Amino acid sequence: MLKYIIPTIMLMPLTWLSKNNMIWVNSTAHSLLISFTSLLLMNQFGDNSLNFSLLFFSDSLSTPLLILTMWLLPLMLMASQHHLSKENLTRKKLFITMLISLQLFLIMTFTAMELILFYILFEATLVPTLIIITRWGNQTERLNAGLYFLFYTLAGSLPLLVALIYIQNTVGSLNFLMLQYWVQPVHNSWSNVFMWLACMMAFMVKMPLYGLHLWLPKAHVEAPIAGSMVLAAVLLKLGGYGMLRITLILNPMTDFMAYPFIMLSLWGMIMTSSICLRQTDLKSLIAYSSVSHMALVIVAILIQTPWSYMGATALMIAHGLTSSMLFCLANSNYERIHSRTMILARGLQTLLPLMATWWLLASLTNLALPPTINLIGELFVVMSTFSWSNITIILMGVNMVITALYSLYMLIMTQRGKYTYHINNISPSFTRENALMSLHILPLLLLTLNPKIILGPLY
Amino acid sequence: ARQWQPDVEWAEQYGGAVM
Amino acid sequence: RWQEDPEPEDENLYEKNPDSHGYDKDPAVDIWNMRVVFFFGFSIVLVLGSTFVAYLPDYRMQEWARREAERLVKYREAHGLPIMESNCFDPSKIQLPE
Amino acid sequence: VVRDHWVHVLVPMGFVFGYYLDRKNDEKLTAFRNKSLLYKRELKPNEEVTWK
Amino acid sequence: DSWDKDVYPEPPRRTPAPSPQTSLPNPITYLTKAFDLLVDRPVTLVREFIERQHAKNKYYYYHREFRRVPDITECQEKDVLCMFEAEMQWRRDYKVDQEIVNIIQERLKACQQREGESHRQNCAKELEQFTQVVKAYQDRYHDLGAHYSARKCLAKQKQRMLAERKAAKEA
Amino acid sequence: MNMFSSLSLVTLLLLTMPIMMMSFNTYKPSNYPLYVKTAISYAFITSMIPTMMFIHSGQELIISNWHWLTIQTLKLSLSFKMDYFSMMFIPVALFVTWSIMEFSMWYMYSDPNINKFFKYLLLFLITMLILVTANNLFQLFIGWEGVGIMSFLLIGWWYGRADANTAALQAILYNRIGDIGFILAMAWFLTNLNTWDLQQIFMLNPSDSNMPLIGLALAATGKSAQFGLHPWLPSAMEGPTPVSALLHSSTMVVAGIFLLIRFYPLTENNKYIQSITLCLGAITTLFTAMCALTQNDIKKIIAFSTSSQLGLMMVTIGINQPYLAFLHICTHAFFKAMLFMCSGSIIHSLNDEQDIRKMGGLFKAMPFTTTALIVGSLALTGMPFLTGFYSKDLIIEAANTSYTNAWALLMTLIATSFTAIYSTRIIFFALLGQPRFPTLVNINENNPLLINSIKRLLIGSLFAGYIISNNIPPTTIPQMTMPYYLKTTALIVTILGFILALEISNMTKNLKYHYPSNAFKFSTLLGYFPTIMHRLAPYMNLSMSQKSASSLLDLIWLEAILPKTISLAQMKASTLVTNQKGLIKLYFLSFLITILISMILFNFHE
Amino acid sequence: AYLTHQQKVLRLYKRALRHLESWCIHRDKYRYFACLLRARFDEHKNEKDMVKATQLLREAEEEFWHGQHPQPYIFPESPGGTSYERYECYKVPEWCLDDWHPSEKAMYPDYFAKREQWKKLRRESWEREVKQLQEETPVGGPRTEALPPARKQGDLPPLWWHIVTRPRERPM
Ligand SMILES: CCCCCCCCCCCCO[C@@H]1O[C@H](CO)[C@@H](O[C@H]2O[C@H](CO)[C@@H](O)[C@H](O)[C@H]2O)[C@H](O)[C@H]1O
Ligand SMILES: CCCCCCCCCCCCO[C@@H]1O[C@H](CO)[C@@H](O[C@H]2O[C@H](CO)[C@@H](O)[C@H](O)[C@H]2O)[C@H](O)[C@H]1O
Ligand SMILES: CCCCCCCCCCCCO[C@@H]1O[C@H](CO)[C@@H](O[C@H]2O[C@H](CO)[C@@H](O)[C@H](O)[C@H]2O)[C@H](O)[C@H]1O
Ligand SMILES: CCCCCCCCCCCCO[C@@H]1O[C@H](CO)[C@@H](O[C@H]2O[C@H](CO)[C@@H](O)[C@H](O)[C@H]2O)[C@H](O)[C@H]1O
Ligand SMILES: CCCCCCCCCCCCO[C@@H]1O[C@H](CO)[C@@H](O[C@H]2O[C@H](CO)[C@@H](O)[C@H](O)[C@H]2O)[C@H](O)[C@H]1O
Ligand SMILES: CCCCCCCCCCCCO[C@@H]1O[C@H](CO)[C@@H](O[C@H]2O[C@H](CO)[C@@H](O)[C@H](O)[C@H]2O)[C@H](O)[C@H]1O
Repeated sequence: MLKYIIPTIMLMPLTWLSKNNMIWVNSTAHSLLISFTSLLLMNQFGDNSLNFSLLFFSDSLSTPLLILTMWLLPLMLMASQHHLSKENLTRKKLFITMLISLQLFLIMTFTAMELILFYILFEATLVPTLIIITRWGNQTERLNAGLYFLFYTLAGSLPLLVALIYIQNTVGSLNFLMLQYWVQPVHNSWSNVFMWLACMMAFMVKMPLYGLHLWLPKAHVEAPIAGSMVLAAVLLKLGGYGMLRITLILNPMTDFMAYPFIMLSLWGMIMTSSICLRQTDLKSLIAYSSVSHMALVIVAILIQTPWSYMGATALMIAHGLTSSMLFCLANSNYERIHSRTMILARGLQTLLPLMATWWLLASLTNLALPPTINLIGELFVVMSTFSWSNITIILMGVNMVITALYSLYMLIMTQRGKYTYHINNISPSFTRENALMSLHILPLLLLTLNPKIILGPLY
Repeated sequence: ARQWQPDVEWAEQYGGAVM
Repeated sequence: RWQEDPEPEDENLYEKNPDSHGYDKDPAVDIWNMRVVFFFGFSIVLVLGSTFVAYLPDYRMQEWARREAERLVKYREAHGLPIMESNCFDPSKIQLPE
Repeated sequence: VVRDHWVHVLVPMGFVFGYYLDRKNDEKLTAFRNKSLLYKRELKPNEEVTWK
Repeated sequence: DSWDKDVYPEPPRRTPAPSPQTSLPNPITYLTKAFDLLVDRPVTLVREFIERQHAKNKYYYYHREFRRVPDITECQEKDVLCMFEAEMQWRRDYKVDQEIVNIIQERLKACQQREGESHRQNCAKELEQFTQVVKAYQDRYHDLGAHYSARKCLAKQKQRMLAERKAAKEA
Repeated sequence: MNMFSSLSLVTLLLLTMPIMMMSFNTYKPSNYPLYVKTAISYAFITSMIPTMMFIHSGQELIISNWHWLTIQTLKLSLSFKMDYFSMMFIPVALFVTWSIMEFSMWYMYSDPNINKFFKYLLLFLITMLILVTANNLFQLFIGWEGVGIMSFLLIGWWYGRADANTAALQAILYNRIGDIGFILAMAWFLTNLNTWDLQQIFMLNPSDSNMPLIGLALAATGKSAQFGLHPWLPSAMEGPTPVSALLHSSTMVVAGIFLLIRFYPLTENNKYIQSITLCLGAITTLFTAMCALTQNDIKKIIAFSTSSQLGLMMVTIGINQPYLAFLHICTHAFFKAMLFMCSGSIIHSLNDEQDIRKMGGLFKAMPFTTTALIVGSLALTGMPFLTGFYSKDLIIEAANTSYTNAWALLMTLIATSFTAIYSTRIIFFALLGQPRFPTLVNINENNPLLINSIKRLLIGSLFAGYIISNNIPPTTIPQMTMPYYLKTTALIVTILGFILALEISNMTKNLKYHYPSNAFKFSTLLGYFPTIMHRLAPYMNLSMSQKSASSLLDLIWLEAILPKTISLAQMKASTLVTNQKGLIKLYFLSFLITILISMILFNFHE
Repeated sequence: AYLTHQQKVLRLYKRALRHLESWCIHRDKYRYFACLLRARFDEHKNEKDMVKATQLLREAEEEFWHGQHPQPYIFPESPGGTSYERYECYKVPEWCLDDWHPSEKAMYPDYFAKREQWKKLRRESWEREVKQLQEETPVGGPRTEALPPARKQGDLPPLWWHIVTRPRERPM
């Protein structure tokens, strides 16, 4: 992985040694070049994962997440450089450094072969993320949002640290390849019930699981746009990726420990979808949309079927691009009217016709219009949960209906109707804003032509 | 608007003898 | 109260630069920023990357598995053997308990 | 080398350097080169190692 | 021809010879002649040109041959080096068996379309063959879960072998 | 097979080129609508060649040209089934779309976004053809939801209108509720039969097919707007009249019936499903026709007519007559599209007036629109040997000679009489009597685009039914022996409706004032279903979203029982620890206590 | 209700005639019944007792509710009509033209020359318009939404821009 780790680090010298007026051009261009080379990770085999060294390996699960992560860095740079224009030069370079360091921790997190190396990097992403939210957020509440984000995560992570170290003691290793062959079954006992909880609660909080999700709408509403992009696109998927790996050693206890969390997700997804119908804040609506989508991922990981794992892998990638696009779309409105109130600026399709096309495409992927990968992921999950229990189609069906209602409600309220009279600073969409939107939707729609590369190890 | 920063009311939360 | 700077007005990048791409205030930097985003983003990553992905060699050996299965079905049907046996492992190599 | 374009070699060199280091790691993991049951064979007349 | 007629069998074709019972000209006859003249001939020549260039640059590719290694039954407990090879072999065979079921399914579906309204009686062999192979595939691989392995497959077989033994004991 | 397969694909590839030229800015933006209209005309020609080949020898084939994705033992390929149902529907849909597009060129002339309008109409058709030719359930689902989204964008064409946005969203709501059954059918078929391809489903022929077929019936209920999920189709009248013509004759609303037709190998063996669909169609055909008797919006009457006719097709499915239902789909497309286009001609000439109470005296003022309107009405009411007689008449005689629910048969017959009554209403009020429109007369139906587009559908409404019935192969045993009174039931109840409808219409002229009956209000207000359900369901769900889901749980209880309680406890403990006197005497006195309890209670000294 | 008694009766009369028209449809039949309905209003036209007059209004409204047409006629462009707000998607505020690219403005040199005069006329008049509203408004703010006319020559009626420059009812 050094062909990706090292050039990612070299982005830091590049940013700091760039001319004062070229920090965005240089960092954006060279982070796109790194994104290009990440496609070499798709040298995947039918039987064996791609194991580079004792430290790093890349299978079909981590490969698409790595490519999503490295694609997101250039997009985040494009999305931030407007609202950071008045920033002090050094504080602009420190902002970019926080994003580069986040990418560094992320690509190492997704390829760590040892679970305790995964834990440290998994935890290391907190610091740059927290600093972005609290230093470069705009509102007073960004400070409270930082604390909720920090302490929700740590409340779960610290038990996970104890469980992993206990697992290394008893099994002798935490290398994920070794665990595949040395895994022993988990037999019922209160001791194992809490080993199971410690291994899964840290990841449940990151997804987040319904009930434990309150940190997420706070963080999104306060984060800067680049922070919201990485939060929704990648950092949520650290929970999913971690769960997909650790469940290997939790069998067969996962048979009955899953029930309380499937119930929370199946019911929680209807509850958070319905919350979206009455949200007044556009960013908060998108945040609650992520909770509903990630509920499906939690259910799919817990029912442990080949179809559900394929569906979860596609959902994580599809959600990553769609939710990131939606936050970017809402941000472009915010940079004009400087409010997140959804009902404030209406009828924008009249004033920004092409940006209204992006709003349409983003909404269609969010409601999972076939054959988007949003629909492929969501459909595969629904097929597998139906076999788990037929009655789940009722809850899946209702969520699909409510998901369409709030997706098109967001489209209709902001883009259609009459424009707000007194709002007269809706300038024409910039090239930067249109290119940012297209760099989200075009790769998302292109992946429909070749969806096998985002279906994960069980394809 | 512009980014919020602590004002005097906020700063006085940390000027007392105790929190 | 205190001695504080008032909230500055909103700068419309189009006023000074009607051809602004929204990247930079400097028109020359603004053009270069647009060029690298479009060339490296669309012309390279999206166009070449899409072409690279389309021609990936037998991603995860799905084609070989189909060719191999054809070989086995041809052989087994000719020799009268079952297309597929219920037992994955030879039962002579297994020692049941009891 | 120019006064405007020397910073543009850092990331490309980092990739080349990382690529080089990645291949050196494979030199430490040859304990089973031409020894696995699946791929073990005889060397060709000029070959010295099945892979390097 | 292009594929193997044994793996993908097609029953011999039987086409009734035209028996026009009307004086009128048949529109399909002339459109067919136009299609051959206007579409088939130019498309055929363009292909023959391309087939000439390929014949001047003939090169080959091969179907990989995988030697057989000891399966998971012969591996000592927690011996990763032997487990790894048996595990990888079992994974390769799992993919191949998936495509075997696809081939048998493809035969079944081709028969259903080919036979039309008579498919119910004329695709009994294909249905029977499909039913048997799906039973074998289900026995090998069904209910193993996302984290399937050669070990879980073996444990499932042993459990099945035990049940068959006990019923045989009842006989 | 070379010509058959090549030609049936260019038909589909042809329709996409205007889409490709559009989104790739290689076209000639001058007269894009005529370009899109020309492409549809040529695609009709190319689709006739495969249809003739099927008519000749019954040639059918499946084309699986591209392998898209393999999920273990489920291979998904882009597949196109060119069978009986695809070869007849495609030329009919293109023929009607050819007229509608030519009609739209005149109707939408002043629309500034006419180029986008024709692009959406073309996508609307493309997604319908994907639906009709889909050979597996996933590819079919692409077309299923494509027409739904295209319908949403066209109903809400005038997006500054709040009522058009409500109608557009309402169509999605009702069709998504239907889509629960579609997903259910997919899940059952994958689980129990390990396939989504229509071939394997029919070869395996499941016996316990109650669950998958209920899912398909639920999906058909939403798409075809049967009772329970019906209100959205009349509300879909918000869209421009060309949308209504295409939405109701082809594209969307027929997909529901088509789905059930495609699965007749399963339904023909499940009597339980037949009983449900028959009752479902019978209430639908009766209720919607009952609502049309008192509607005054000319488009809402025709909208309710379509729901009534769709209910009839659902009845035909319910009596195990899938091919008659298909024939009615084809014949209905002709005169229903014409009726909508004729109403558009009237609405345009009367400066966007759609209330029949404000028309009249147009019989002579608009002669060609009047001829088409009368032909369309007679075709709809099964006049002998017009296009509507060859499907509808056979359906009724099969209905009363079958082993059927007696109530559904009686409901179906009464609705057939209601069809004549509301058809009489449109003619009597729009065309007869004295004019009731404003004084500045601008009636003008002399545009050749308007005349030609209606002229082509008028010929179809006269002969298309005769032509088709004489060319399709026979796939059943038509029932031709029956009592004289069962033979002529369709004709007589239609005539009686005409007579009664005429008497009712004449009473409006008398100088009498009557208070409305509860029955009159019930019909006018659509059985209060939209009034009650479109206030009660939105209110309860939306109120629960804010009050309980958000505030009570997310902003209160999920906060209280964890972060707010934990942080308060820590704040309390901090105060106990740190609130000290700073007195040497007290600290050392506590050292003595610590030492004593250390020895006495915990025996730390042992 | 801020409507006087006279306004309520006149409003009820109009609303009753329109619903009567929906019932009758035919113009001759409507004319016959509209005259009988008018005769009923003329019957109590001179009722000088407010208590009785108000009581007559209550019963009249009660009768209208029972007899109202469930689906009355609505003018197409009237609230609730089939063309209400049909053209809002085409109405674009005039301030959108300040953002036009110069190459777009160069296509209409004469239109944008005139537009500048209006914008010039708007700046010059604004100060006097604010002043006029300051001098005519009593302490405690206005009590009605009525606005004054201009009182001098060269003055424009205060708050005129968004009435004068509002989009055409059939813009595109
Ligand atoms: C979000 C929170 C989710 C909470 C999920 C709760 C799951 C509850 C699991 C309960 C079952 C625990 O597992 C159970 O533990 C006891 C440990 O004493 C084991 O039993 C053991 O202790 C019991 C004493 O109670 C003895 O009677 C028994 O002889 C001994 O073997 C059981 O063999 C095992 O079946
Ligand atoms: C394989 C790796 C490839 C890496 C590719 C990286 C692409 C980066 C593209 C940026 C190119 C910009 O190159 C640019 O050239 C000119 C001339 O030397 C420099 O100097 C220029 O500064 C300003 C721009 O603000 C100009 O108005 C001025 O005319 C010129 O002096 C710029 O400072 C430099 O930024
Ligand atoms: C995978 C695709 C395979 C086939 C590709 C074939 C490419 C051939 C491109 C031809 C031009 C297509 O693009 C478009 O075609 C039509 C008709 O031809 C032209 O349109 C012209 O004819 C039509 C109808 O006769 C008129 O509506 C239009 O006013 C006129 O300009 C457009 O000016 C041209 O921009
Ligand atoms: C399958 C297709 C079936 C098509 C059936 C077509 C309609 C069948 C004929 C229906 C009745 C014909 O019409 C019959 O004769 C005359 C019409 O001149 C009507 O006579 C009426 O005409 C005038 C019209 O101004 C009325 O004001 C008057 O009250 C009344 O005398 C009769 O009330 C009616 O009974
Ligand atoms: C879900 C299981 C794990 C959960 C672990 C969560 C631990 C707690 C993390 C957040 C700690 C924040 O600690 C503190 O919380 C309170 C409210 O909660 C905030 O205070 C805010 O709410 C309180 C009460 O609602 C008000 O009195 C106060 O005026 C307001 O500012 C503080 O600004 C914050 O500093
Ligand atoms: C599963 C274990 C999870 C462990 C998580 C880590 C716990 C960290 C605890 C930090 C506690 C200190 O946080 C403290 O909380 C109280 C909330 O009562 C806040 O206090 C706030 O609410 C109280 C009452 O609601 C007000 O009187 C006060 O004016 C207001 O500031 C403090 O401003 C904050 O400083």
